Amino acid sequence: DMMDLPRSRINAGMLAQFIDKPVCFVGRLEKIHPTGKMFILSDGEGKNGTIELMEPLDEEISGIVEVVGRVTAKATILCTSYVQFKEDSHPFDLGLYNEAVKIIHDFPQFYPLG
Amino acid sequence: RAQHIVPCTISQLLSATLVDEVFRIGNVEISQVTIVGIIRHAEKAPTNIVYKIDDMTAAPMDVRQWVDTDDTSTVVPPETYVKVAGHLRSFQNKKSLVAFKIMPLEDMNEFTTHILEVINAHMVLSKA
Repeated sequence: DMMDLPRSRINAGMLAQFIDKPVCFVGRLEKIHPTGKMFILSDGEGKNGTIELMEPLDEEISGIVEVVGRVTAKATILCTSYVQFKEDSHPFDLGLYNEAVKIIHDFPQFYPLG
Repeated sequence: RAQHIVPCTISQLLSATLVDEVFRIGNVEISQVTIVGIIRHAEKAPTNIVYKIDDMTAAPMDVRQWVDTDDTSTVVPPETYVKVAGHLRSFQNKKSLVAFKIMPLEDMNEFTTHILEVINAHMVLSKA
């Protein structure tokens, strides 16, 4: 039920500029709160974004995680949904994923922001 | 006059206009497109399968696929990232894709790659 909205793909450094907006944030799982209700991700320039949940995680999470949610007034993300990337063949190059993000925000006219 | 495949975001597909059965972005026409997104839902229809595929750029788009159940040459589960090659369609003002391949991504670096391919492909048309 923000599954029917456009969700900008962002890194940590653009959290402030996207307050209240629906977002999709990709990063590497750094740490999980003992409650399972928040955890930390790092993006491709080693910056952190804090992710929050209304209910505790169902399962172990690790490696690359793609989180969908709304950026909170405090530059946090309220998680609506996430997917763990698999890396069975080749490890995900997060650094280049971050280059790809920068490009989206420099050329919104070619990656129509919805 | 044949045959070009433009990589696209779902929103780019939505922005395309339709005049006399011809879809256009700028002065350039398609037709054939690839997108990359996640399977949110999968219905078994009488004659084919309807996927809802979400790349984050809009609401999910409908994509029809055909399968032979006595073959593996079987529905892709939900939560899967998928590449899609198909033709753009519209019935009663509703955009959707008609798919010729739906290949699950084993290497998510193809997803990153696709974004860049989208961007460069549309930088190119833009200049035309």
